[PDB]
Amino acid sequence: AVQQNKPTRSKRGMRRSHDALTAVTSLSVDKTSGEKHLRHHITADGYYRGRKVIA
Amino acid sequence: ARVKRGVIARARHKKILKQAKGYYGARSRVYRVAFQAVIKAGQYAYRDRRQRKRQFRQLWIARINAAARQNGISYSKFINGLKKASVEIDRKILADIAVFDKVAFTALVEKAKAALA
Amino acid sequence: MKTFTAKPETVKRDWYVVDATGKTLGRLATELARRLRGKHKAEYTPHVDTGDYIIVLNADKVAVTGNKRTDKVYYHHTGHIGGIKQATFEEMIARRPERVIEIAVKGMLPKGPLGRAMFRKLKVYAGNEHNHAAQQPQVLDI
Amino acid sequence: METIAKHRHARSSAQKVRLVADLIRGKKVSQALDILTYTNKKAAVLVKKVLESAIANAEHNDGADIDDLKVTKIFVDEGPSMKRIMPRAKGRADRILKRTSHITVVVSDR
Amino acid sequence: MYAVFQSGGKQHRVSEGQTVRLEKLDIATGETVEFAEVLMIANGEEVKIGVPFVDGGVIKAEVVAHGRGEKVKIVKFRRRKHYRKQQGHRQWFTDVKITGISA
Amino acid sequence: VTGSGKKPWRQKGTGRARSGSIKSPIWRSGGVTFAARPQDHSQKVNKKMYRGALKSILSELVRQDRLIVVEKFSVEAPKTKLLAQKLKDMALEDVLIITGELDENLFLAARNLHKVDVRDATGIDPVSLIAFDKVVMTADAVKQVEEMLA
RNA sequence: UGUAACGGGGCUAAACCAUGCACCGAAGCUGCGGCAGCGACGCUUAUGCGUUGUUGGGUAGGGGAGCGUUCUGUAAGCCUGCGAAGGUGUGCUGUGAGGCAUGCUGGAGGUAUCAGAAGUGCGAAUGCUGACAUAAGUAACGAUAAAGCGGGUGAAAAGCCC
RNA sequence: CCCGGCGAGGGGAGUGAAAAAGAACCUGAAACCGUGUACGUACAAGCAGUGGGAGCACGCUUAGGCGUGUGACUGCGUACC
Repeated sequence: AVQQNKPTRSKRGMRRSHDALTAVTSLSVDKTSGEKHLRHHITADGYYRGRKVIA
Repeated sequence: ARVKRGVIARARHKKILKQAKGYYGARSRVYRVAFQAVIKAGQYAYRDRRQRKRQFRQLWIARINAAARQNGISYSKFINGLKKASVEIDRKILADIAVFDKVAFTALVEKAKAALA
Repeated sequence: MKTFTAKPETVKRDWYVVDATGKTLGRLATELARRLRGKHKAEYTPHVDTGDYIIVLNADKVAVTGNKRTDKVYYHHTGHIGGIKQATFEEMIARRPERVIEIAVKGMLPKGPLGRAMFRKLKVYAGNEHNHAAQQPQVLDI
Repeated sequence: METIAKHRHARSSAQKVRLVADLIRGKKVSQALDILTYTNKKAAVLVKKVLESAIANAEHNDGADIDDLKVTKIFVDEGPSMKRIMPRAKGRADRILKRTSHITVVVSDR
Repeated sequence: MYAVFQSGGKQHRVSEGQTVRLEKLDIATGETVEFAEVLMIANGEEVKIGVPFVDGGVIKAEVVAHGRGEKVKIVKFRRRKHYRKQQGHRQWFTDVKITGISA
Repeated sequence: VTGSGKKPWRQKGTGRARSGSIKSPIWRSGGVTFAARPQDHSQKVNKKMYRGALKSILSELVRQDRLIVVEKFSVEAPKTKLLAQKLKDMALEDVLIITGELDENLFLAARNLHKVDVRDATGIDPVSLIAFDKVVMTADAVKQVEEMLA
């Protein structure tokens, strides 16, 4: 259950080496408006692939 | 007369933590581990002044043996022939000559072989 | 003054080819390890690899005196349940001839990264031919 | 000018904030802004407010030039921690730390 | 043109014009010492080694410096026996400037 | 030290060190192991040791030219300016005036002067004889310190 | 548990017996340099200087000699806003505890020398008090009665209001 | 005045000898946590040092090399109480 002695700050950083959050590669541009959005998502202004979907 | 021991203790700890500079982890940061580290470093430095004097002699002896075996003779017969030829050249100088100027070493092996054989 | 030390960039290494036919195992292996470490050169340095490259041809024809051809057992352990494998000198010579020479030399070398590098200097073949003709291997007889 | 902007006593631990601060170091500031926009963290909205405050200070206090800005030095320091008491089982008490942080962004044309 | 000679209990190899740090001599700082016990003189390939201190050749050197070495910190420690000991050392030397190797 | 003599926890059963009271000098706010009392620092001097010390100080004082002997030393009014000008004319900076009899007049005119002190012959102490740079004394004070000591 | 009863490689000598000559080999001994103790032998005994000899592993313990901290006198002196204490570096220096100098910070104190007095020196006591780590962004988020959608509010709504 | 939620927090301006004196306020140490720069490190086993020591990087220079930092490889070395 408990440790026999405490780990180092080195073994702590090596453990946290795999915790880096991936960035989004690039946001895509809509054809009509030009606003950035995620792929396969609608924009904030409700456009998807050049079509006004939500009011 | 109440004596407060902050300044003297901080100086005595900074003295030790200056000597543990370059050690891994808490040995260069934490006072207790740095004190044990500095004390064992002093013990090792004493022991290794002695072992330095040993290790350089065995290095010179290996080089003299190699450069003598390139001249036919072993180390043992070379040192025996140089003792019977009455020279005072020690092993530091013989090793330096054996690497740097091989002509003098051939002359020395010639003298030692003339005395030995 | 300070004593001379070798430097790993300026050390100039030679190539040798040794025909191991009809020779004793451990005598040849001792000469090989001595040449591999570099103890025959005057500019010997205990932490710098000073030795030379050796191509040992004909590891099939190595000899062992006494009844060691049938009774020198090589033990190695696979790191498992209880499997201790063993092979005598005959089936080791037949199955994998170069392993005899490499085991005999690797037992005689220092252990550590420098010893592994000076073992990488050694190149053992079982045939009479080698593909190292572009480095001019001189005959080192022993 | 290097044009710092801070948020002192940010209500999140410095490890979680440092996660998204790793993402926007050295980037051009528009890439930094939309990467911070499309990340699913609350440390993202914290350092996004600090980054836009830095761009606004660079606009208003000194010369010009929105588009040349690069997020040179972003770092998260650990702020004070507030001590609370968590009641555990069988009468023994605990102590939880509400961690804070100082977020600092330094954005410049160089 | 190099000579081998014994100065302060130990040997030294020496060229003309190099500065050499040896043991402390009782010689002032603006004078010259002449080591007459020269073990080996080698110029070109004509190496003259001797049944000891060969003949004739004298090594004249002019003293330049009288410093002390780096402070060595000697530490004695016996673990769990309540004993440690601290000592310092600096070793005197003498720097000589070689100005000639005779025949 | 204020506090109760109750054990803060048990003797056995906890992970804590054994403790008996909050008033022990290991603990904070509860204290001193060997606490001081008001103590008398007066040490006994022999009478003959004191007299020999005063004779040694007077002998070295007359040996070292720091001892002036004056026929009669008189100041009329209790003004300190008068004694300041008097010691100015006698080229005196740091004075111990041992007059033969402490008149209230000359004593009142030296109370504000810093490096000047006026004593009687009975008020001679060792440390003031060593302290002031020039002891000056009237001749009757010389007679009184001679007959008192020797 | 894995060869596993030369430390190993390996050895038919690299084994054993005898004889010998070399050499390696310790902090032993010698060489060189330095420091200290004890005892003799002189110079005129600043109780030193020198010459000689010898000693110098150390626990419990005994003996001797010191460093440093706070306060008192010297000291209404001396240093100090052209910068004190404290902090933080660097360089010198001493056998050691230490000391001196100086860069940056700091912004008002410090203290020679020789004496004196100790709340005088900490790494340990499952020491005490505060701060901060580790486990670790891990377990958990407190009844398995259950939520879903629309509208509003708002900088923002799974949880608020309808 | 500006960003921000007619926020918190910050950046200027201003006061002041000083705002790294801004009320979480003289000084501001250590543990602890970070950012940058130099060197090392992804075939190498263990009190993490010490003796030897290449290479690299900054400084210089009497132009030979020294100093500072790091330190591959290598001998020895199983903390303290």
